[PDB]
Amino acid sequence: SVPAGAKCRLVETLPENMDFRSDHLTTFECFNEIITLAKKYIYIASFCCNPLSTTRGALIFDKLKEASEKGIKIIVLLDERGKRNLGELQSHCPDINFITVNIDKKNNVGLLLGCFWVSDDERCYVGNASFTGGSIHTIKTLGVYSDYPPLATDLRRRFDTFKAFNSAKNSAANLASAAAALPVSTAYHIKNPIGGVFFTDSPEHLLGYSRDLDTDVVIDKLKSAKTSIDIEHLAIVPTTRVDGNSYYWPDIYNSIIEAAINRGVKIRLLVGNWDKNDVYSMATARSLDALCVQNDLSVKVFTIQNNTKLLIVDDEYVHITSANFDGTHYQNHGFVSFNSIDKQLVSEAKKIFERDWVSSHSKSLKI
Amino acid sequence: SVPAGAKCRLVETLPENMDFRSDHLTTFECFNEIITLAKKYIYIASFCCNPLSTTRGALIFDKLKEASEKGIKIIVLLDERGKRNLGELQSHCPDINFITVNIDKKNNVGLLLGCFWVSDDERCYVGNASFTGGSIHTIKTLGVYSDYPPLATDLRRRFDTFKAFNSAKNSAANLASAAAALPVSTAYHIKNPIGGVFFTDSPEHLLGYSRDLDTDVVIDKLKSAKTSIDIEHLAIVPTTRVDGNSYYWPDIYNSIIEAAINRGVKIRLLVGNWDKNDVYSMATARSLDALCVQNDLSVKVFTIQNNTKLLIVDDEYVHITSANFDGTHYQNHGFVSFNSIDKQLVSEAKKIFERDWVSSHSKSLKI
Ligand SMILES: O=C(NN1C(=O)[C@@H]2[C@@H]3C=C[C@@H]([C@H]4C[C@@H]34)[C@@H]2C1=O)c1ccc(C(F)(F)F)cc1
Repeated sequence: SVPAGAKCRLVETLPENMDFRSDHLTTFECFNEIITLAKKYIYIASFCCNPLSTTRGALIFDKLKEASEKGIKIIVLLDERGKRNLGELQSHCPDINFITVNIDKKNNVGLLLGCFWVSDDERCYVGNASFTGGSIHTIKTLGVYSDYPPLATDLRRRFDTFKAFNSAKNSAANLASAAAALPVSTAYHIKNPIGGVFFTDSPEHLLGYSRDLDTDVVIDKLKSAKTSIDIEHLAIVPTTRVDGNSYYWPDIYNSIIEAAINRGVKIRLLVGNWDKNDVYSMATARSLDALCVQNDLSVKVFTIQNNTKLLIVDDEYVHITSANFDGTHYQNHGFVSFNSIDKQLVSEAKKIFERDWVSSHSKSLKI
Repeated sequence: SVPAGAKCRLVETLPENMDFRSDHLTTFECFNEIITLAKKYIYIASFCCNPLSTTRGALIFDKLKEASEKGIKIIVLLDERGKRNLGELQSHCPDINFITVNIDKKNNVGLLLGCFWVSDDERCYVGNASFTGGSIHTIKTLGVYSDYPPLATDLRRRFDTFKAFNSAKNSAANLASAAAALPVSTAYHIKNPIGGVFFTDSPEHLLGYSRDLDTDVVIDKLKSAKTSIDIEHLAIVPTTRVDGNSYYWPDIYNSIIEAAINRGVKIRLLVGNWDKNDVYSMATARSLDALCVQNDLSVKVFTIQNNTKLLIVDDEYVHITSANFDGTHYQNHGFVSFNSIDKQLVSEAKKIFERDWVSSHSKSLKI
């Protein structure tokens, strides 16, 4: 019988100089566990790789180095734009396979975030802690750890898809022939979750015929919200800038406002500070402020380094990812999002949002 | 051979105390022509009927009264909410058939605007001049007159649909049986225009299987705009208030911003003033203002009484209607919109927008 919640527990980076506390497994403890228990492989994917920037990051890197010397197959996927550290990394760990990835050779916009560890087809982390010293030690992050092999194995299948986009030797990133020669498979999805858990995926051109596009799942859940929407992301601005040209994409932004105005949903947005000289973020803040007057919309801002990407709907659905709710991300970037409708796990996430909401690092939107 | 433009010419109400001038047929001249030439019927549809409020309105009413006494079948459709004047109207013209209409007995939101005259299946006016003294004399309006029978006859078919919703005697407004027993037909549409002209229709539940929903045509044209978008409407606010409850509907609002930010379209919005205490209109103005900074978006406001509803895209498409670009209208109200891609007619409309844009009644958006 499948265990409800698929053996998932929350994982946090709660830096010493911030006021957040919890009993959850820390990112540092979690990565140490995955490395300690590994017998065949450890596969890691994130945008940047920079473990040596903090004390705990370098400790994790040493344990990983030691594993690679005992015969563990260690593969680290990073985006071709996070490749500056590469020589430093390869000199530290000559037995680890560092692979740079370009998932968007057509337009050079899409980036690999993935942000997960999987090991031995039995254990995995997924969330928003990159393989950097900051995400392991000094930056607030949120993720999920599971030792349920069916779920871990499903996450490794995302690693198979991303590894195909290696920057070398015309296979699936430099050849459209063997890029269709990779079955982009998933065992679980929103129509067939495992113990209440499933992964959603991005972008659409890597989706294949069986995976769920995270854009569609997220927007549907926002539009289904009957009571409450809690979001902790870096920004909700319907505009992003790419190539020095602004790009308007209001799909999520509209879904939130629609829930508030048309359906009466209580919404709490905890988002990052913005540049007062960025007219598109000032304008967005001013509009959010006006909605706070006449609706049950509330907005608070943080200035701490914080990678948390969390969405909770109606206390029945939790979504934790590495992507930010904006158009550059949901139209282009390579990442995998954690979805669960397990009531217990959702309650733990809600307990984390309530904490962050009243933290001293969260200040009510003032305009 | 079908005459290009389908014999259409613009029609205007240019009040004496405003600075607008043109050589176009006036609403007063136009209505006098339709009445003078009528041999079988005159069918009129608008929200309110109140001719006696101005000198020219009452003159039109006298000519209409005189026609009804010579044997012309005169039918005037008005919404059940414009029925206060009815006793005054029926005492003035006992031989005119005044019919009140409720197109939305299900929810009591949708209103009849129609706003057109058709006569003898040969002549018609369509635009935003209601059958009121104000629209005929003291309020700026814009419309189209044609004496091309194929086009007039197509407009009369809209009158057939609306007349079915009479508030009396369970047929198509109080019975779902004989409401499906009315063929909702059109001869022309966007896929089959007559001389470059076609009508679009609203709302969707009166649409039948062959008419175009105005929402879809308008949004498609905005999304197709390659160069320019010129709009003169009463408001572009993505929120409207119905039943003392606000309703968010950003579809058109988004299409405009998308054209400006993503596609570089030069946009000029000439809209009505707003209540400074209406937070949703203040917020909308503030956002439009921010877009004026970084884009080729320009906004001017008028305070005159002005019913003009005009959209021009790329100097290749003109759209003149009685509905305002908002969600209450495009989801609920009964109206017919004039569409033309005739280059000559579009140039005349563009000449009118350029005039209004630099009129002294048009003041640049100041926030
Ligand atoms: O979203 C609204 N305004 N608004 C945009 O359209 C965005 C675009 C324009 C400026 C910035 C960014 C460039 C993108 C954003 C902004 O704040 C808004 C929503 C609801 C209401 C109402 F109060 F009516 F309910 C009014 C306004």
